[PDB]
Amino acid sequence: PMQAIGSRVAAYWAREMQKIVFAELAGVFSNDDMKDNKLDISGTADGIYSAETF
Amino acid sequence: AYTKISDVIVPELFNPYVINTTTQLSAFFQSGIAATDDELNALAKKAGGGSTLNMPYWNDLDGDSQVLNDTDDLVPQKINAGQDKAVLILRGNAWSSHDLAATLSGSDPMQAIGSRVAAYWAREMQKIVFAELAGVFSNDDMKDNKLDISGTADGIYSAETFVDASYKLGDHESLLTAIGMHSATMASAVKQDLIEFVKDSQSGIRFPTYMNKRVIVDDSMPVETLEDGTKVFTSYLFGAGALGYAEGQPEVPTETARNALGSQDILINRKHFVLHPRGVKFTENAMAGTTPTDEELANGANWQRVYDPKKIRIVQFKHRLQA
Repeated sequence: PMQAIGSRVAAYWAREMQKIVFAELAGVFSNDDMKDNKLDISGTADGIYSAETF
Repeated sequence: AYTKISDVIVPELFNPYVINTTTQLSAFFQSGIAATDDELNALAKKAGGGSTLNMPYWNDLDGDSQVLNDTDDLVPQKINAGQDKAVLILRGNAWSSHDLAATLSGSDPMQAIGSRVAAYWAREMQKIVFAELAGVFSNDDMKDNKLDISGTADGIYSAETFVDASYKLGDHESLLTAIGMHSATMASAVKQDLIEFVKDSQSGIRFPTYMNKRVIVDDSMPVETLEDGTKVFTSYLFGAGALGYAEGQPEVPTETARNALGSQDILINRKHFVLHPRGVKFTENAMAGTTPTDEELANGANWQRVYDPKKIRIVQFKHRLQA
């Protein structure tokens, strides 16, 4: 199981990168006044995420 | 330094690769012409500040030249109106960054940096031609026969007004290939209509298709604002097959030079090319220069056509979006 243990470590670290990057954005980009010019909040009675708001 | 066929500067073995790579990678193509004939590679050779060149029409047009019965000989012969004067333009720049970008690409960019510049001039050609047509064709009363609108309170651009605008050339058909588009429009379309995604040219992947016309996505479109929510869009329809262009050539295509009191070096290109619809004639008025004119001044006003009506070949229609 050379290729086996290799697989395992591989998928492990993949998962690492995934989580760390996503949370990395999460707790930062939005909590600020700084980026606020980059965020569309909207919601508020309509918009479905289709074809337009995109 | 490094290998750097630019910083060891072999002007040979480089420049032709650059221009060819520009032609292939760019699109359009087609749509418009690719590798125009000898004629224009000749008039593209020794020339100077124009005006431009001629640039014949196509059809010899005869079929008069009447009964040869007894006594005329024949009348040798008729030709119609003429000229079709246009512009010859000149462009160029350096490269923005240092050798930073240049070999930051890598070690031996025999093909890399070339690909770079190629794609660059691709985008260039795109912008210049697009803004050019937009600046001229629409605004005058002379072209009016090629524009449709409707575009007040009812129409969605689907399946019908496309038919009308498509057949506004009543004689000629199956001459539509390219279609110019604004993003929002094709949004409405991919919502309602069947516009599908087809790997079509071979090889390579891929790009959208409405009907077997190739479509061309573009960012820049004139967009108005009328009262009451309305927004009117342009999205030219031509796909004539074609426009035309010829190369010419400056001298010193690429020059490697550096500086001293700072740490940099600079690459430069400065190519000439000749492109325009035929099509309307370019007059000389209200323009500084020269040459070329400008972007803006190459648009704002003052062009004049002679055919008139057919074999232009372009059309536009301003349609209400999907509401």
